[PDB]
Amino acid sequence: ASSTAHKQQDINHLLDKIYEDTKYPDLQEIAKNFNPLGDTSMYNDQGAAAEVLMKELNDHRLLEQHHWYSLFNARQREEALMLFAVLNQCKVWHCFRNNAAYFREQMNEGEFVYALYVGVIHSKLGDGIVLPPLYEITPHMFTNSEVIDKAYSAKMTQKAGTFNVSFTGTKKNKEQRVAYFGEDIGMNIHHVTWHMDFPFWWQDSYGNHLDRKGELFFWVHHQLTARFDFERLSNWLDPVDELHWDRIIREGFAPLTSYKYGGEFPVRPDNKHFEDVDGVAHVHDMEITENRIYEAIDHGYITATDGHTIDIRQPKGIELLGDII
Amino acid sequence: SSMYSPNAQYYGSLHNTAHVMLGRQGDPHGKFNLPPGVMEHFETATRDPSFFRLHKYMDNIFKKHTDSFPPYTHDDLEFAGMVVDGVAIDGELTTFFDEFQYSLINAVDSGESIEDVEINARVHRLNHKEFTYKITVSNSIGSDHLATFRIFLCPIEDNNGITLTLDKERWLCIELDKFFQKVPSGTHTIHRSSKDSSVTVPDMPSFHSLKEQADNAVNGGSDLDLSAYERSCGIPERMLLPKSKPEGMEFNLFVAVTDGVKDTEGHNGDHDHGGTHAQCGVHGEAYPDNRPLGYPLERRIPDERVFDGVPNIKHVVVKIVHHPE
Ligand SMILES: [Cu+2]
Ligand SMILES: [Cu+2]
Ligand SMILES: [O]
Ligand SMILES: [O]
Repeated sequence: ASSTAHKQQDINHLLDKIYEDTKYPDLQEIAKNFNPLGDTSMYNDQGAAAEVLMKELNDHRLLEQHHWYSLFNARQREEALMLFAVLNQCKVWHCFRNNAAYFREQMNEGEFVYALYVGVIHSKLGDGIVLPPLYEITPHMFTNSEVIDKAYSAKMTQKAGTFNVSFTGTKKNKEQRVAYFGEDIGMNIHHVTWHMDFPFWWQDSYGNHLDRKGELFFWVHHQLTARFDFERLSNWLDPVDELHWDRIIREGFAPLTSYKYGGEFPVRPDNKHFEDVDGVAHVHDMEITENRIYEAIDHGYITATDGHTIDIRQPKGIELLGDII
Repeated sequence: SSMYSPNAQYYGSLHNTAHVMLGRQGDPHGKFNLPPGVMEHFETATRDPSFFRLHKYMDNIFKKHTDSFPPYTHDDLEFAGMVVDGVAIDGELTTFFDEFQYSLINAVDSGESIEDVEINARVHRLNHKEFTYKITVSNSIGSDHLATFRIFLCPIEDNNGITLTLDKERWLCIELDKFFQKVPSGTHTIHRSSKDSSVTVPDMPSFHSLKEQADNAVNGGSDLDLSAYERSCGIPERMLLPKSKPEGMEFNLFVAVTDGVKDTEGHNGDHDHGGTHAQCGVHGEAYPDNRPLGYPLERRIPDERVFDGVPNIKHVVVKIVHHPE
């Protein structure tokens, strides 16, 4: 029941054809009849997390299915983490499986996929499971619009096919020379999995501490940056400049990619100045935040909420900077 | 900043870095193989007009601090029993340009075994005629007292013909002299020659003159009183006065006579302080004047009545005429 074979098959089934109601009769039956609140002894918190999520569901406060999802959207992230919190409290696999099946059919698919992945990664119940590659679970997030269009045409015409992916832009765009780095599907899996392993929303009340996370955050991104610059050097290009909030972003981008639901990803023109983003931040807020971080660095200490100093002139200083940055 | 800075990691080095920032604006990215700018050497920095824009900027930083203190009171400023009865000058205040020569021999390449030839530059330089201050004081204490004589030249009007208040003059005033002298009981006239200013030093002796004097002593044996030359730090004597105009300009000559016993406490009054202690201090000794630099003009003077009520402070109108060729 909780053998590796059954848990793996359950996860495979839950992630199969994620944009449609489940086609597996056993999962259909669970989603119809299981009650996340029916027996709260299955949870290490006696049902607190399930109560939170069920109240949001019953009050019609959750993001609808067939809608874009972004982990950087505060409310959508909070909704995905409500499901993660339920899965994380499950004592045994049948709780994990049944809640996953129940909420798969109620919740936005992007939120669901995210919660199930981090639930598997951060629960002991997920030990031994191999998560399918996200580029086959949500291929729109890893595949350009031209190839997706060819897939839609194959499906409309009921014909199989294999379609070649090319890079975006043209040869006139020198940045295309290094598209094989940031568009590589495995490099993108590396990146999302690092953040799934070391999420910025992690709280140790979820079960365990993530050792040196803030320093690993610095290091993994330093390595992405240094590796990209090595590809630029390999292709007769100069190193990337750094962004600054008061200077133009020289290199624009046309993704030529689309969401499954939500439309095409937006383009950014060349040589644009940063503008304030309504509901996110003013450009000036970013500059102030940057200044405050540099104040801590140049002071040698981070300032606590009550004004006391937290020394960063020690080996953990870089980690604490990762935490606040 | 200097190595005396308590916190260079945080406060950096505003002024020295600004010298380089300015100096490098002709080649800020090192594309052109240009050497450092004139601002990157103390020999040359004042040749650049931007020197004075940078240093006014810096001066205003200091001024925010000095302006933050409470204005001096009558009791702060009064040298009890010491009144300046009059201030006058023996000799007209006259500026002119004359000619000065120096050798270029070190700039040219010689040798080996080929003789040298005399090669000189002739420059036109500001100069002024000799004068002597006549400062009449009355010491109405029954004892001789050490006094500090502080002499400033202040503008009366700006370039628009607008009469300046004392508060608007004080930061524009230039130091002309500072000296310590015992004032005997009674009414006496203090004489001070322009040549003896503690702000200025004479023109440097030429390299040729130094060689001749040193060679004449070594080849023979003669103890020359080399303890004659001032120092090389100090406003050149020839530049003591502003150029002024051929039609003449009027200025305020400001004299403050302060308690020399308190001003020199810890450094004696009868001691020799050299010829340039006002801005260049005393070689190998502590600075001989305990007062803030710029005393008593370095704090705000919102109420001119305060200064007018202090008998040991007096200013008089003097005229400086430029004599063109
Ligand atoms: Cu990242
Ligand atoms: Cu300077
Ligand atoms: O300077
Ligand atoms: O300087």
